[PDB]
Amino acid sequence: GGPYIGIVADDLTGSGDTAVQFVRAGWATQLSVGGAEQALADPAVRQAEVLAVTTHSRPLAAADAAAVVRGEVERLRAAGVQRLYKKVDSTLRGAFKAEIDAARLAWGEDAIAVVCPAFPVTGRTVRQGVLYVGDRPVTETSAATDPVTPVTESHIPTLLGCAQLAAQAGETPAELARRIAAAAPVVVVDALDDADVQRLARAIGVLGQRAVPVGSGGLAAPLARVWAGGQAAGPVLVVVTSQHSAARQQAAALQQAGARTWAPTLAQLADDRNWAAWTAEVDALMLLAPEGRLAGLDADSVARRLGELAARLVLAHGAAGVVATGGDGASAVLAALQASGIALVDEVTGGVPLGTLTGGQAAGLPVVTKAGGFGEQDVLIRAAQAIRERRFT
Ligand SMILES: [Cl-]
Repeated sequence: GGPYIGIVADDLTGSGDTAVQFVRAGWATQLSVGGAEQALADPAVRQAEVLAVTTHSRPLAAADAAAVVRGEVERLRAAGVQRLYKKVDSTLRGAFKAEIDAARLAWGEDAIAVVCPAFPVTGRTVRQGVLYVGDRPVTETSAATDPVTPVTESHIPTLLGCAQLAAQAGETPAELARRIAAAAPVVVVDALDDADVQRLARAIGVLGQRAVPVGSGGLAAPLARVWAGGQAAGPVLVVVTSQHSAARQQAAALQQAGARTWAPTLAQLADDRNWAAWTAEVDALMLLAPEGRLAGLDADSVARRLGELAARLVLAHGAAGVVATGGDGASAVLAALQASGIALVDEVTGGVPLGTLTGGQAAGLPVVTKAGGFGEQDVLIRAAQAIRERRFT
């Protein structure tokens, strides 16, 4: 409750663009067309999870720019904000170093400014610490002669007087996080693509409150998602009843990715002792249907049964959400939880909707449903991640 994330942007366009990315990840987000004071006095900030402000400081001189930035960062911290994102130009225009030092110092003594202004979908990347626009350093482009605030140094570590890192080939977020901490208090991190940006955002998540990302629009949605994921509780439960090959391939992929999987035979599925032993034994869990029907029962007995067990697990142990494919499975899971329907929120991808259960014993639980034959191989992985990386209120 109350403001959790503060976004400080140096111009109006950037503030609005970054803020909508948080809205799109489920965060209740408030935007000031000026500074934060106005916003924080209002009792409507009790409501808001994310507060975005503009310092209108991009064309200002260093000491004036620094001044406005330190004052807003103080107000946000005073107000209970626990994550800070500083939104800058992808192409470095502004009192870049001045604002970064002022922000980091105001945030905390142990604060780390993690600087990566990449925005890959618009062609900005960070390469051995250099801000590239397409295939050239930014100082070889029009911005070296921006009428208002030219750019005169492309190598961000030189600009800031700091260290520089790049994720290694197969590096994990946790491994990357260790190296950023070692490079405190200010470090530039490379990124060529969204995958690189997401890895960095995850590392930043691992580092928690002390980690102050400094980025452009490229870092916005990844941070919205990672910080939302930190609020997910319990495993995502995935129930796969389809015998469509697409679903079996999708299940195989989710298992490959580390989901703990119950894959019983027809005989085991009808044996409550087998269920009991698996549940005792056990960020995703998967129940995988065998082909056919349970001995002595219904043509729909396998899905009905998986639905009932999934519901038992959600109520007894808890879950961050449920993903069900295909339609047979989704119907069985909702029926077992006595859900009337799904209040829609958004989607994983078109045809794979995300909502919350309405009615019944698990009202509010995030749910994703999908037809058995639908989607690419990674779609259940993506579905589970979608649940985790959305803020629900
Ligand atoms: Cl199905």
